[PDB]
Parts: sequence; structure tokens; C-alpha cells
Amino acid sequence: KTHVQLSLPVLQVRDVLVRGFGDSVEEVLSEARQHLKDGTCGLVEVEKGVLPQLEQPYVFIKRSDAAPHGHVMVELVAELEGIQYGRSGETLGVLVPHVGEIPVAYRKVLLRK
Repeated sequence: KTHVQLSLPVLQVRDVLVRGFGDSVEEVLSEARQHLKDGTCGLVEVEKGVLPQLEQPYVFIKRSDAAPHGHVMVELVAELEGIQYGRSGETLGVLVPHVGEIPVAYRKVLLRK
């Protein structure tokens, strides 16, 4: 399928044990896609002071359309030293590995895969 319905656990930034997916734009987009497919991806909601607590390159989920079965359509945009790789809508949050942190909520997304 071109799109996959996912429910992403929303994590508090101070709980996150693994604070990024890797060391290049291409690696983090790769790893984020694999974790999204394997159900091992968390979402951190971006506010003042969140991003400096996480590791670059960042992977964002961004709204790609203006929501089938409650799932907001999103795509992946990566960021390194203030340059973004991809073009999309508003940020729903930053993706991180999920290694068993307790979530505060779930964000239903339809991921363009």
C-alpha cells in the first residue's frame, strides 16, 4: 500500500532513551521508515526547548493534506543544521525510536510510504 494507518505513541522528551535515528539525513529517514513499519517509532510534540534535547539530524512528520478514519495524512521531512530535505505542511512532531517508554497519548497518522 502507498499509505499505512499507524497509531504513534507520544513520548515526553525527558523520557526518551534514544534521541535520534542516526548520523546522516539519508540514515535517519531510512531508520524512521523502518521503525514506522516495525511499530517501534515514537512521536515527540515540538515546543520551546524540545529540539535542543534531541539529536540531529531530526525527522519530522508533517501534515500532507487537509483525515481518513481519524488518521491525519503525513509525510517525513528531515532537518540538519537548519536545512530540510522535503517540503510539506505543519509539523505534528519529531520521530524517535520507541524502546518501551510509557506514552502520554497516541497520534493517529496515515503515512505516505
